Amino acid sequence: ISAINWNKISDDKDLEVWNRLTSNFWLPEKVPLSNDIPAWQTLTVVEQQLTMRVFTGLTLLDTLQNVIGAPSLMPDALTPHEEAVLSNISFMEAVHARSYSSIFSTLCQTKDVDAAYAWSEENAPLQRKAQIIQQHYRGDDPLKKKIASVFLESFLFYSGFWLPMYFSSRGKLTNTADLIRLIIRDEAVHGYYIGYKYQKNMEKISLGQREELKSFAFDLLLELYDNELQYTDELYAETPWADDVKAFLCYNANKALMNLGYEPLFPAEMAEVNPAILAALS
Amino acid sequence: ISAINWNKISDDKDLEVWNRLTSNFWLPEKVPLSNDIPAWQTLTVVEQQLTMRVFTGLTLLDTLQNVIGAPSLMPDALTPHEEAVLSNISFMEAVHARSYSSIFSTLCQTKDVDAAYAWSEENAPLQRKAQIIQQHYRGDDPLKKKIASVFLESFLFYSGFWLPMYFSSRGKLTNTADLIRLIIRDEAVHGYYIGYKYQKNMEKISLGQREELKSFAFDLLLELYDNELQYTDELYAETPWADDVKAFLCYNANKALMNLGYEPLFPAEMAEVNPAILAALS
Amino acid sequence: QLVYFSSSSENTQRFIERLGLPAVRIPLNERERIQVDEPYILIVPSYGGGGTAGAVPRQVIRFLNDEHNRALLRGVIASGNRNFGEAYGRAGDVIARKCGVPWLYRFELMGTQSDIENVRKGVTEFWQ
Amino acid sequence: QLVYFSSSSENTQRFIERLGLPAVRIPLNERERIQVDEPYILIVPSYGGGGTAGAVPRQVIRFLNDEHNRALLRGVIASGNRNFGEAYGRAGDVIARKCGVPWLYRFELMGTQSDIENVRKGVTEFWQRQP
Ligand SMILES: Cc1cc2nc3c(=O)[nH]c(=O)nc-3n(C[C@H](O)[C@H](O)[C@H](O)COP(=O)(O)O)c2cc1C
Ligand SMILES: Cc1cc2nc3c(=O)[nH]c(=O)nc-3n(C[C@H](O)[C@H](O)[C@H](O)COP(=O)(O)O)c2cc1C
Ligand SMILES: [Mn+2]
Ligand SMILES: [Mn+2]
Ligand SMILES: [Mn+2]
Ligand SMILES: [Mn+2]
Repeated sequence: ISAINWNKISDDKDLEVWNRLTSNFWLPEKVPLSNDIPAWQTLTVVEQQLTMRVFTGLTLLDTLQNVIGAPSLMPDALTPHEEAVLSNISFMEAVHARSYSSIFSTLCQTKDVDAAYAWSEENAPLQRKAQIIQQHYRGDDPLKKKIASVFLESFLFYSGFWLPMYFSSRGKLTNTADLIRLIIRDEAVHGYYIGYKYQKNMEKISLGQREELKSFAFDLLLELYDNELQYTDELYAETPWADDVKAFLCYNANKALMNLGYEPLFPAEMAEVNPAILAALS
Repeated sequence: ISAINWNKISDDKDLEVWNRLTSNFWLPEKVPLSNDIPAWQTLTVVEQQLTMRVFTGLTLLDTLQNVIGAPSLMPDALTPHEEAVLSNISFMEAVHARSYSSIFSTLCQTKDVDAAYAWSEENAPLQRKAQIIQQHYRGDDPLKKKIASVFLESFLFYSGFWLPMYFSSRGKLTNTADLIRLIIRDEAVHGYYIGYKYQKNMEKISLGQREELKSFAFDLLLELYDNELQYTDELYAETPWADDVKAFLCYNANKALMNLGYEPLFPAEMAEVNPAILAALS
Repeated sequence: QLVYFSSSSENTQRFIERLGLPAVRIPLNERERIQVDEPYILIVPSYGGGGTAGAVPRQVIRFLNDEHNRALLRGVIASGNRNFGEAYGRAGDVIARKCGVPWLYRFELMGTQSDIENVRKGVTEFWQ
Repeated sequence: QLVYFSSSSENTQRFIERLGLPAVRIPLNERERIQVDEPYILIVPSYGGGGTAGAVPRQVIRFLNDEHNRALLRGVIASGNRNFGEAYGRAGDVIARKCGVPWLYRFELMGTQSDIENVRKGVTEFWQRQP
């Protein structure tokens, strides 16, 4: 092992991303979540149940990102600085996961939280998604790991992220929304960086191997997409919001593809997002 | 993979240490290192060379901690919360290593820095120390990894940490000293938690195995100690300071032992630190 | 005409390639510089802040504080990511105010077919 | 007599063991509370800040703000780690200022042999100068 030297950067992007991610450090304690309690009370039982089921699902997936996802990328690092950035990314996945417990602690009743956790264990789409992603992380193909990671958090998570953005547009749970925006800001950069490194890795494989991987990426995408539509149906069952969530998924799927250097797949008509949701993002 | 729940803590220490470590987050950019330039310019060439050799040595070892050390503990975690804490620890080792480059960039000449890295590469005691520690991290005994980790950073690092504390006692390199105190504050908690977990792990094994680990630990301590006296001799050879460095080493060795649940071994005579160095800590 | 910058990640480059309109790239290499002779719209990504804090890349600053180049600027399009919130497309905003030219459009990453279509239409109508 | 607190990590417990003097432990379980009958020195580790944000463990706060126990407090010894800088042994400073008793000693982790000898001598002499 050789001493890392941050004054001998091989790829400028490593330093750029190191600096962006570390200077954006946050903890859920920094968000005044207790100011959401009155808003939480005004939500219907069905909305409350939805919120807890959404966040227990995200907890599983952020735990996967912390324990297996980010570490699985470390042996495939091109530079020592990338390895260091991946250490940050992994730790921030633990922060993301922890933050959902922060929401539960502040706003929710233990028994209901535990029921939402139980519902998540039993939900077939959620578990299939975790299984598919984990399978690629445990595989022997470094490039497929990067594809899976970008798909999970620049695309799949947005079935969950839709909800706090919706509440934000209605002026409800604005603090939980601010918390989620911090996570989304991290994940935008994670997806960018991992997708960037994906494209760097691809430069060193044959043209034929690239076309093969392109086909795989769109296959995996559509498999995960089909699964996420079902997850969305079951999550948003007692609301009229499913179609809107699905449009938001297509919009995010397109960005995840762009992170990897591929052109958007879903046409404007499938990816037309409620302007108030977009405004909630920015 | 199970979804992590921070509202179902199995061991309160996991949450205490998570809180302490994350609430203590820092980056080298937060310390005004550039304000040490006047002080640096007043140092003798001997002192400057020594400073650079100290930090290149620490850089190597903090890199080892990030890339191999902390991750090597992850599969042996007793709780999911410990896994998450270990992710923070790994990231902060990256921050520790990075911060030495921050020092070099701010204060030093590139040619001199590169010569110090070369000196470290060719320094036998340093390389022997790095070899011994990573041998244990690559072994199949989880308990010996924890011993080695505690000995490295609650003990061996202090041959290096002595120097900024000394400079601090004289009113020189005070900002660099401030930065080192942030590292030291982290390592105090790292050593405490890893040593705590070591003792938790030992509750599960036979008396015979506990006595074997005790004998191994004290023999490892003495092996590493004797090697460190040689490193100290070579590092501080152009100064009158070796004896004070060594006393500070014995003082910290006692703390490392106590982190593991063992009584201090070094008598008062050997661990009598100059009050000004102790004052530099607190 | 169009002037643009794209970093080593090439998102803005891919937008330009798919736009299909003639355009000149501000060199990635910071030591190289370019000049333009006719009026242009500038397309720039946002980068607040991986160690510089500024949302405008250094290469674009060096391009803009050439008097000849600055005088021929007429409008700015910004790329970035909505997930940056209030900072989405911030580079266009900074340039818009500093130079006193309109901030014309905002798009994400390499741009959708809608973005390509919108810019194509916007550019033609602007110069007329 | 001596009263002490030690968390589940038991560094302060290990100190009390080696000290060799009779002592009572403030229960680890926050719901359990104890009453003392005689004058005592309190020995407590510093914990700013993980499970409370504050320097003094909740159990010790609970023990002290029972004025029966507080009235019998005669001095405080704090443990911790020098590497915490200005916060080293903070619990002792906080308890001393709040309760109006002297901060007698400050040690690290399970204590050195010197700490044991110093505290043995210090305590014996303290009760000699006590009513
Ligand atoms: C370190 C960093 C900081 C960024 N900051 C912003 C920002 O503040 N606002 C924004 O809209 N996009 C931001 N982005 C997103 C980029 O502008 C976006 O990915 C763009 O497509 C990059 O274009 P390029 O590949 O041609 O350089 C940031 C990206 C990085 C890597
Ligand atoms: C979360 C946490 C915070 C701590 N804060 C301080 C502190 O502020 N000052 C100090 O001297 N020691 C501090 N310590 C060190 C402990 O006081 C020290 O390890 C002590 O020996 C623990 O005693 P115990 O095992 O009996 O509970 C802290 C330890 C932890 C785990
Ligand atoms: Mn995440
Ligand atoms: Mn991520
Ligand atoms: Mn370290
Ligand atoms: Mn450490």
